[PDB]
Amino acid sequence: RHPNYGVLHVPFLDALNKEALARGKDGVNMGAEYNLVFTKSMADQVVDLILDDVQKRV
Amino acid sequence: YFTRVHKYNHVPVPFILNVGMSISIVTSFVYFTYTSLWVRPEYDRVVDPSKAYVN
Repeated sequence: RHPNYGVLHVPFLDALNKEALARGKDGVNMGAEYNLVFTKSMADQVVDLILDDVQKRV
Repeated sequence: YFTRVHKYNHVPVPFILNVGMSISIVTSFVYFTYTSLWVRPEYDRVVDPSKAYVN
C-alpha cells in the first residue's frame, strides 16, 4: 500500500468533498445508499404522465 | 606427516598492513551501503492536495 511517488494522489471523493464544500453544498456522504425503490425511471414516468396531461388539456 | 595442520605454517599479518586493509574494507563497505541504500533521492514525493484538478 506504499503511496505513489511524484505528486501524491488525492482520492477522487476527497477532491469532490473539497469542491462541494467550496460551492456551499453538502459534502460527500460516504454512507448514503441507493434508492432501490421509486427509481429515477418511475419518477420520470410520473413527470411524463403529468406533462402529457397538462400539454393535452393546455 | 600431515604438514598442513594448524600448528604449522602460521604467518602473522604485519600490524601496518592489518590496519590499512581493515580501514580500506570498512570504508568501502560503509560508503557503498550509504550511497546505494541511503542517498536515493530520485524517490521524491510532493505532498500538495491543492494540485488536484476536477472539471
